[PDB]
Amino acid sequence: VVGGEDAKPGQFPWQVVLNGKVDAFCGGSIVNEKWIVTAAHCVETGVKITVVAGEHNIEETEHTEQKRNVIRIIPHHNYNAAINKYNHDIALLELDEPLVLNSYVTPICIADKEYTNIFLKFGSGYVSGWGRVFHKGASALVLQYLRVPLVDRATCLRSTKFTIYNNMFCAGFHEGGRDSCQGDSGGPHVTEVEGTSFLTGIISWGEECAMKGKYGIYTKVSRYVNWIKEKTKLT
Amino acid sequence: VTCNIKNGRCEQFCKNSADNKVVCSCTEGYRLAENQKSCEPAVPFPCGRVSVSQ
Ligand SMILES: Cc1ccc2c(c1)c(-c1nnn[nH]1)c1n2C[C@@](NC(=O)c2ccc(-n3cnnc3)cc2Cl)(c2ccccc2)CC1
Ligand code: NA
Repeated sequence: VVGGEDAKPGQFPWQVVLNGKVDAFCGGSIVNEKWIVTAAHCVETGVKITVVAGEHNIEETEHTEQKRNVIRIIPHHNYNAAINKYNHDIALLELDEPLVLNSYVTPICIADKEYTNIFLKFGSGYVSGWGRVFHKGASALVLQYLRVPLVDRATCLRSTKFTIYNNMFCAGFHEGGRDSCQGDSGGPHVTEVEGTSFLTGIISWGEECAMKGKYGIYTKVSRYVNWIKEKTKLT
Repeated sequence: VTCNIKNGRCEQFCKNSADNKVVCSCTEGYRLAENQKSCEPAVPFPCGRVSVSQ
């Protein structure tokens, strides 16, 4: 996240970090004690991924971290990296052992398709992650967050030479200086509704992070809610 | 009183019901409160809530 601020411990308790050959290569959100939702491009070539919930400072041991291994990866059935790495860019991770829910490890709420879409229409969401803090710069140590406004479709299409489909949205600032960046992909875009946060997007991709005239691209979660609820149901 | 106006005063979800009334509801882990609008936690760590002191 470029132009964000340090989160306080427990401020985004649904946030997870994905670690592999490099740390904090992507983010994720807690659906429930056994399931994480992330971007499919983060987990396509299934290397040994470690999920860390309750994380704050990725370089310090702070006692709230819960590390888990991934036993199953479910990309969306329409995901096909040979066609486009970034279309239908959503996946579910099944954890080896359930997380222990507490004030630092709490799921994100997921509304039905209709309300997920209404919440996105509020026009302002929070994104968070350990991604780069400048374009081509270092990864964050402390979790970063930023409030991002929804950007209209036409503006979004004019901003990039790549195609943006209706299951994706743009968010950011016309002036630059504030945006998601590499390493944040897979993390949450959430909308606060009277003090309760709902998952409204998945951080997907971007080009020159925070450059004026560029915007972060996100997966619209409303399109995938029924699939998430069915696949992650514990009963 | 409809779900189109201020979400029927429902804190989370709203459904239009008989005789120009609405029925509010909440996500998993919350209970609809006695005031018929608010959502109260019904589990120790309900989703989407910040419980650590900020
Ligand atoms: C949120 C966010 C934000 C920014 C992110 C990313 C994520 C990622 C990224 N995420 N995961 N893997 N790479 C990158 N970046 C910046 C980076 N982006 C790309 O190379 C890139 C280019 C094209 C496309 N694309 C093509 N068709 N649809 C999408 C996607 C990316 Cl990620 C780049 C672009 C120009 C110059 C330097 C670098 C490199 C990779
Ligand atoms: Na830590």
